[PDB]
Amino acid sequence: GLVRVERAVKERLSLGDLDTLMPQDMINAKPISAAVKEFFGSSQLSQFMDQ
Amino acid sequence: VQVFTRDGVEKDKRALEIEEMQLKQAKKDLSEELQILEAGLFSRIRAVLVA
Amino acid sequence: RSVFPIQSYSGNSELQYVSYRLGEPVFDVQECQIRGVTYSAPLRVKLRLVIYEREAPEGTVKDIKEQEVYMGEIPLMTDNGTFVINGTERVIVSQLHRSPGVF
Amino acid sequence: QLKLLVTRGKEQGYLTYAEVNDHLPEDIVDSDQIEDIIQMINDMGIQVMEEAPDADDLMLAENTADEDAAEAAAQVLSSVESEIGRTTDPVRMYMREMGTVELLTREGEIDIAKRIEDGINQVQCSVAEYPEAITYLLEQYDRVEAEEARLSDLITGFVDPNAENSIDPELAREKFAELRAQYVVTRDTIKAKGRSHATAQEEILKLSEVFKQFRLVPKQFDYLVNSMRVMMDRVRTQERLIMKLCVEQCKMPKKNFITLFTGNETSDTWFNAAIAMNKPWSEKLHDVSEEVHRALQKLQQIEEETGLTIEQVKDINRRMSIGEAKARRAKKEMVEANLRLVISIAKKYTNRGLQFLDLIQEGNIGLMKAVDKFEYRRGYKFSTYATWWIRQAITRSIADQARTIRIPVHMIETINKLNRISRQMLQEMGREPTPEELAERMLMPEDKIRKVLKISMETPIGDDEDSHLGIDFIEDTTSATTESLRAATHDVLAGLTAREAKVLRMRFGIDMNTDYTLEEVGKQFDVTRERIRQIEAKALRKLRHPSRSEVLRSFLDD
Amino acid sequence: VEIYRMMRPGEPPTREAAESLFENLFFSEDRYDLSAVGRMKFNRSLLREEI
Repeated sequence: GLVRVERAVKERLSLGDLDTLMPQDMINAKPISAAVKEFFGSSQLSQFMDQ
Repeated sequence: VQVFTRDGVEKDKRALEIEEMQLKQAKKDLSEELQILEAGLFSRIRAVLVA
Repeated sequence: RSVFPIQSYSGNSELQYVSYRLGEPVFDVQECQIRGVTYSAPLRVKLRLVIYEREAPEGTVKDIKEQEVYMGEIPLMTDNGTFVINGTERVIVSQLHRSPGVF
Repeated sequence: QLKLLVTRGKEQGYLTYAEVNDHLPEDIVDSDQIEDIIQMINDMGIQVMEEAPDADDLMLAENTADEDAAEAAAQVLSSVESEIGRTTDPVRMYMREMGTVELLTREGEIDIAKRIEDGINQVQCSVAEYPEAITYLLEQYDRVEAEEARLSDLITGFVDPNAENSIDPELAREKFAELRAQYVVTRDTIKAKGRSHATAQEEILKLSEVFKQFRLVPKQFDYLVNSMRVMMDRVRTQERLIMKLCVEQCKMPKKNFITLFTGNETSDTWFNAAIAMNKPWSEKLHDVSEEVHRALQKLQQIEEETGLTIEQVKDINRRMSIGEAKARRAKKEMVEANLRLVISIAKKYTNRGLQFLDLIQEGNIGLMKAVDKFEYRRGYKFSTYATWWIRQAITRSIADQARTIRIPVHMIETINKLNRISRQMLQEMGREPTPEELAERMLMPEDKIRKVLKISMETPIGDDEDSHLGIDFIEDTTSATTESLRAATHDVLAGLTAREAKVLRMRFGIDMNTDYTLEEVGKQFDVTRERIRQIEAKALRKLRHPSRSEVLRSFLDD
Repeated sequence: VEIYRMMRPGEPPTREAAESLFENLFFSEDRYDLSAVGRMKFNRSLLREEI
């Protein structure tokens, strides 16, 4: 995931005068919430436990 | 029984009575816990004195 | 540690790293059924930036900046060895695979 | 694949026969096809093979073509396209299709723009020459000032002078006096001394000089060119028909029409000469000539409609299309010259957005409005033009296009302002999102933002929002239920107290087809006054007994 | 170049990408790993002595 989805960060890191910009300014936050919450809830091996 | 909403709407009457159903338990238990706690802690100070 | 520091291909910037973190929870297992939301907390990461002499030949470095940023979420686990996910104990089964390399 | 062979051959100005295997088209195998297709490889690239020259290089300089205008310079599309890999993607074929253009940028596409203008600004010189076109040009304005008191209509959306926009209202009005003066002489001095015989050609030329400033909106311009295309085909339909009648009626093929028509076009004079020829076909005309005069008299009835002669149509309407051949080669060639810049912008947005492909081809249509409005006459570059206009054509290609739903665009991309702002929320409140934080980040109340979000996501069943209550549906398709609530309220409010049973129907539309104030109601209540209105509300306190609606409530439900 | 064809039939074999297309099967930032565990199994199934 760290080598397939980071595109806007990996792109826009090339362009700014980073003496006056910061190690944060383009990091999206939506996807790695649900995609790691629900890696335990809808993943190929993460069924409802046999309670 | 539960009721939920977008948070700026503080919660509906059937949840606001259940607030006082859940609060009763902690309101009581913390009033026992504080006594259970100091009946240990001050009993250690009391033991150092009894020595 | 397999991707960062991203010292950029453009040769003018670098997105450095120090380590991960987990913190800042709000739900607990009771709310993770009664409400239902997955028992989880934010993945946050220590990141940095450094830039060099543009103009001189005796100091080698000129700027240094460092912080944390968000980079995702992580589910949480009990003493009982369980997890709570959409109202329910949804739980990962381990795999038995051909060992990586060659066969 | 092909491009390797043809490009290195043209760079070399020469290509040896066997170099078809040194720079091979990585495509095909057609070894015996070579011995004739070599022909159009040589009239624009000639070379052959022997042991060694010593002083013999010059051969190209007496034996080769001179402009690479449209021929094997572009029909080579088929011979580079021909091997698309049978199952593999549109994200491959475009790489073969751009086997045409490499990188004509930074001055080559500026020369395409120079060649647009020796198109358009030279078609102008023949608008100024075809005597009907310069008439319909002024008929554009003479259709509208003619009614004694006007300001807009066809006065607006016209005049439109790219005199590098350097005019005022009176210099704009002078466009109908200056050019009108050059016109009203030339319009008939084309018949003084002869069509272009001495000074008639100079008069045409000076009208064609002033009209160089009459460079116009692409559709006011193309209206005048379409007028010249249609007025050409008034003659070309008649030629196309009468040549067919030389076969069909006369048995006199292609060349023999041209042999007789094209030096006295105007009338049945040349057709009567076609009888006078004799030969069995011409001999047949002595008992069918009437049926040809019944058609050729409507080539004559075009000169009779205008004061033209076909002597003008022979050259002017071709001079038009010599300008069009530049203007619309260049307004094609300019799109071709930029087909790569469309990928590098569009492919950013194709990032799963809807598909990896389709936005590029919508950018290739945004590029049409860009090529039409390319104001290089400000100074700026087509790179910046694409970064604005073609980028937002690429954006809109899946913003509201190809969706389930579509709205005025401020109310589309505002939903995406909120998703853009959420990049703070998810790390500053920083555990889950909360609209309560978005309210400070937008300085606005949640519901006047929910104005959009209540309906613009995929639209609930809101029939015509709420206005469907008062629209076209007020016909018996709804009002039969009104004529049921009215019945039930008419029942109860006529069993109630002998006085009180009037009042408690007034103001808002309850019981009558005009639910009056005092005058016609007090005269049916008698004795006293505005108890006539107060008892519409009195019911709240001794009609308190909630059973008092036991026969009223069904009309939410029928 | 023939390996570029084996992933892109009917498309020009862009010289430098013909090398990347193959070498990035085994050396890309995104597209290859074994862990130390899989390098150990690789060396083990080849009877190496390189620890």
